[PDB]
Amino acid sequence: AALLQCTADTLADAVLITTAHAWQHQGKTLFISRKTYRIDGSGQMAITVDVEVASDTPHPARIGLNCQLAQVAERVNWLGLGPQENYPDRLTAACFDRWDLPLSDMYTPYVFPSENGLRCGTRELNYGPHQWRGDFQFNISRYSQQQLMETSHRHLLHAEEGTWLNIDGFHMGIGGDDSWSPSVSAEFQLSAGRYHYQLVWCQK
Amino acid sequence: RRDWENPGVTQLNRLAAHPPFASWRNSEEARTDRPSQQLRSLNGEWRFAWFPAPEAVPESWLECDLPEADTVVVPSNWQMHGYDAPIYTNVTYPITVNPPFVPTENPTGCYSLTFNVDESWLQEGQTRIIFDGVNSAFHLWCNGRWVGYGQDSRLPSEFDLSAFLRAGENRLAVMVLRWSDGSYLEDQDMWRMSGIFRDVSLLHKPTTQISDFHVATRFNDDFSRAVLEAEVQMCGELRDYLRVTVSLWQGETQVASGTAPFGGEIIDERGGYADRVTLRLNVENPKLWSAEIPNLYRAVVELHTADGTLIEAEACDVGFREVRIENGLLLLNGKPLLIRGVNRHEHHPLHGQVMDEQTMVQDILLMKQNNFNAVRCSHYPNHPLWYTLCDRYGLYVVDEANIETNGMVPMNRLTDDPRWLPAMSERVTRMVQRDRNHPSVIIWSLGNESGHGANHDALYRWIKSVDPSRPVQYEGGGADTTATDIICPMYARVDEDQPFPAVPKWSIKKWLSLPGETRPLILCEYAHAMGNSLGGFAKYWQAFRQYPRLQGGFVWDWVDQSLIKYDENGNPWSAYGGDFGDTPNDRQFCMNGLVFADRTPHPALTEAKHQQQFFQFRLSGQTIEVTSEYLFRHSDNELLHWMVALDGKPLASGEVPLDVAPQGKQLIELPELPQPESAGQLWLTVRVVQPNATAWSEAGHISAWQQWRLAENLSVTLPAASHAIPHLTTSEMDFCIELGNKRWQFNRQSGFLSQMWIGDKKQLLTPLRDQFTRAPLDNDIGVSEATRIDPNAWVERWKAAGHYQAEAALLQCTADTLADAVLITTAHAWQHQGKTLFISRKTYRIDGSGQMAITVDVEVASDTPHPARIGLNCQLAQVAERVNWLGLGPQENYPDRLTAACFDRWDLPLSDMYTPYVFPSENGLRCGTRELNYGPHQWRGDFQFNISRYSQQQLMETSHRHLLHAEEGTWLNIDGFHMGIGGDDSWSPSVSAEFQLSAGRYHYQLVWCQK
Ligand SMILES: CC(C)S[C@@H]1O[C@H](CO)[C@H](O)[C@H](O)[C@H]1O
Ligand SMILES: CC(C)S[C@@H]1O[C@H](CO)[C@H](O)[C@H](O)[C@H]1O
Ligand SMILES: [Mg+2]
Ligand SMILES: [Mg+2]
Ligand SMILES: [Mg+2]
Ligand code: NA
Ligand code: NA
Ligand code: NA
Ligand code: NA
Ligand code: NA
Ligand code: NA
Repeated sequence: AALLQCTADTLADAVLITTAHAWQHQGKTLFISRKTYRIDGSGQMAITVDVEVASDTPHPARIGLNCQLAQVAERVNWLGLGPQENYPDRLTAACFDRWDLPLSDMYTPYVFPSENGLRCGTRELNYGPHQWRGDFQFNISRYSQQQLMETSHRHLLHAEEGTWLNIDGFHMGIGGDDSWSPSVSAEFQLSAGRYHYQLVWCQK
Repeated sequence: RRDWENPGVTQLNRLAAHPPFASWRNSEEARTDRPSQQLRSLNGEWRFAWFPAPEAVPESWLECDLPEADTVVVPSNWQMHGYDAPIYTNVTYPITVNPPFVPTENPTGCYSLTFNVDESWLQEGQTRIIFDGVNSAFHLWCNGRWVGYGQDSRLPSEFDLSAFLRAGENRLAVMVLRWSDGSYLEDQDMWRMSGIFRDVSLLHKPTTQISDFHVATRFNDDFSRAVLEAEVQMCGELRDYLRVTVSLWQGETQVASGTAPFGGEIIDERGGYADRVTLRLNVENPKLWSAEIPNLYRAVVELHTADGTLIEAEACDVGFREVRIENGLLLLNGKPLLIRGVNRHEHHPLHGQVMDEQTMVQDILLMKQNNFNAVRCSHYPNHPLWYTLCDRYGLYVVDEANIETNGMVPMNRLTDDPRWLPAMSERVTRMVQRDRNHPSVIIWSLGNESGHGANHDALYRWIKSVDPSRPVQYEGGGADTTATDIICPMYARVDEDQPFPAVPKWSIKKWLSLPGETRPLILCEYAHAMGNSLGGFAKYWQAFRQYPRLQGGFVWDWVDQSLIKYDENGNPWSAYGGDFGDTPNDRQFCMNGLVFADRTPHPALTEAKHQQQFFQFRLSGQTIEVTSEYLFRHSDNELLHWMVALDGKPLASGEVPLDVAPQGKQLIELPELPQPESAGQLWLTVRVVQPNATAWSEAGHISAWQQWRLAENLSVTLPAASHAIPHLTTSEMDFCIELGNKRWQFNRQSGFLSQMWIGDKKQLLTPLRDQFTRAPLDNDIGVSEATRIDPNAWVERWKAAGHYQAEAALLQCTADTLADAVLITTAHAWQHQGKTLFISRKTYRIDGSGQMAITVDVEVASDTPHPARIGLNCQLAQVAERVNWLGLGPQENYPDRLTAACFDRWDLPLSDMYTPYVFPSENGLRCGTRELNYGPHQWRGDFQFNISRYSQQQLMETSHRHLLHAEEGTWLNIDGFHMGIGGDDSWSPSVSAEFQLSAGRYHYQLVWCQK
């Protein structure tokens, strides 16, 4: 990320932080992310994200945010598609309802490790003291995308401190018509160019 | 007798049908197709009188001109002369259904003519008169004596007047009935008119004459050899001395000829035809006819004596082509066709159903220029000249019998009834007898919308037996009956099934593979172009290209059937059903064309041209792959032009000669490119241009195009620090923002931007407000009507849900001053009867730069019908001359109808941003727009827009374009999203799901900045 702008403003009943970032590679701008974080008197933080993706870069795997939480809670509760892992082109079996599972169940132990455990069409997610609201897809677990990507076998995965949360506005299909040539269908590729999403983060 | 109320009598004393004759008495004239002194036109001024019923016609009329008659032009439709009203009804018959009777009040046209006949014509030979088209039935008298009667409004009726004429002056009397039992088989969806509407002529033939002739052409496997066979029949006295000679010419060169006395081969135990003979000519490497290269030869048939004295000659254009269905595919000269067709009715806004050469030529040229290669004579045999033009300019034709009994219950009531077979049979047989020698006719059709009856099966088999050279098709009864060689549905969808009982309309892709099915599929009608339509057109093309057995289709239809009427100011205006007092009527359903009545294009036309292109393209790095869809010709009148532009700014362009074989490819390597000196999206646009003029196109004609996005450079450079900061003034009723000479006012009671100033000049006539509806298109209304609502129609869903009546309730309106800007926040709910339909949350950020940034986030209740659009609208105080945008264009384009439009910088007069559909509706949208300029205003973002002098309200309350009146200022509709327009049909919801606004949550943002 290359910071482009970072400002803070005081509102009648809130504080407004505006940011803008660029991700580049060898001088090419791949993505631009513009956000606002509005913190009001109720303790709620409303994050608005507007992203641009260069039309000529390969459509990205996802459009979201991530962070490592200090908290390690026992359960995961959400209002969205479940209870099992589901992806945009693999979610017809999942039902929209209130789901509550132990944390470990939010991780799928594929022998060869990868991105996993996403849940789509979620409107509310609760973990420990935290609560996220909006319309997003998410995964939660003790393994970072970095570790998963670097470990060839599930038995060698190690829980990291805390919990990794990947909350996405958009996520690419997983495909599978075959596993030797690109199989994700156009309609599940993130090729819109401009994407918008919003999340509210709060406590309890 | 009341012959017009008896389907057992369709003519009295009428001569047999045959192919076009001219009775030349000079071979060279026949060869060159020059006018024949033996074929005279009687078109021109005639005498005419109108009566309410046949019983009111005075007998004196038979021998003497009625003083009260008028002199009028013939051919003509009398309704077009104001004698009575033309009637527009679609399915329901214009008369009480009570076959075979017609109303007692039956408008009767009494036509007459006094003309001269040369003595030479009567000293020898036979003089007949020919009525190419009389609607719907008539009796004929000559010199006061009764001659005969005829039915079938769309085929010539011929009568021998040899015994009735005298040298010098003679008087014809023709009593034309508007309604007859033939009207039961004439229920096509078009204006119901009457009169002597096709040519009238006199033909002189010798007593001993060529009475008929049939030309057939067969070939070897690869079409490098052919055999032309001509069967010729004679009437008159057989003499051993008679001979027939058939010669074939290519240009001025005679390539083959054969001569024989009459006397055909043995046919059965009783012998053969002594009055016939068939000549067979070999043709090596014939030049084949196709719509791509309509090569023609001339066959001349001479009847003469052995000593060589000519008796008479006939002749026709011959096109060497084979039509056959094999292994499921319709082949032409052994290659599979891809029909880029259109249905075309014979319609003229001024002249009604009378057709003229100039109009026909204009139609053919526009069709070809727009990539059509075929036409269906919906739904009757056409004026004879039509076939000659299609043979010479090159179009595949479906010739269709004049049989349509749509308004019967059930549809096949008459067609399954044997008492109706005879009337039906002549409508089929007489067509074939007349048109079987035209190369352009490649398929025969049994008629239209008359269910499926046993009569159809009989006639299907008759044609197969008499003319094996052309497939036979018929859609009635489910489009795949035993009476069709082609699955030829009307309005079947690409992917969606419509499982109607008894006559389902399956998805075309699914239809081909039904168990046991093997035929090709070509839609007889699809993409109903009524008003703002052709949404989903590209969907059909993609499928036709991917499935071999999907061989295309015929769009419905070519031209709007509107008629001219004149206002109080004598200003002509376009009229539709009901405008002539006709009732019941089908209102705007008579207007479904790609072009307006005067042949001006509707926007859908370009979508069709683009989808029907004959060259396909692919882009790989710097290589462009061009593939030809021509089956027979090389691209020998084509060059490729390419242009690279950065956000509309030209950067580079070139041309490359195209040399592609039919169905071949060519790879063109593009030049290394300079770099764009700045941020933006680079786009590549290519076009195929024909440098040379052709018989149907001008030099420089653009036949195909395509664009792609190349590199894009995202803008990351921060603008410049503005040195001014806007100021907010708060009052009880408003929030006002001032930035030097500019001001913006937000009303606190409404929650909207109510006024804007540049100096002291107010910019708005109406506040900027959200808009979620549109003035309904014809496809949104479908067959719904006030007196009979169709609750499933989109318009009725929206109406019932209150979308049109919804009122905005303000939820919130606040003002915040930022460091360098003022921030207005609002929220509104649109409710109806207690239900919240939509919620709009917005922010307006105004900074030192004078730009107003608007963000919009809308929630739409999942249970309310998906809205027509999600946008804003306002009435601007300014009226400017031009409209300039960076987006899709230049013509009107919608989400499901935008493939033809290209992304570039466009600039047009404001009036061209309005599409004048006869029945007004939302129109003129342009999509994928990043910048819009109008007067001192500039809007940037990624939206769809329309701009004009008419509000959506006016458009929806005005039923005829001529009654529209420019409002003050300019109405601007800017949409973050807009629903598709549909058009698979105009009677049931046809907007595909992917083009419906069903996301639930929508986000868009715009920046408005001015001078
Ligand atoms: C309105 C439908 C019930 S019938 C529909 O009407 C159309 C109107 O242009 C065309 O005439 C079609 O051929 C006919 O099938
Ligand atoms: C004579 C050519 C047009 S086709 C010619 O017809 C022959 C029968 O006459 C045979 O069928 C040959 O195989 C065929 O090539
Ligand atoms: Mg009759
Ligand atoms: Mg009909
Ligand atoms: Mg395109
Ligand atoms: Na891995
Ligand atoms: Na095909
Ligand atoms: Na009506
Ligand atoms: Na119609
Ligand atoms: Na060329
Ligand atoms: Na209207």
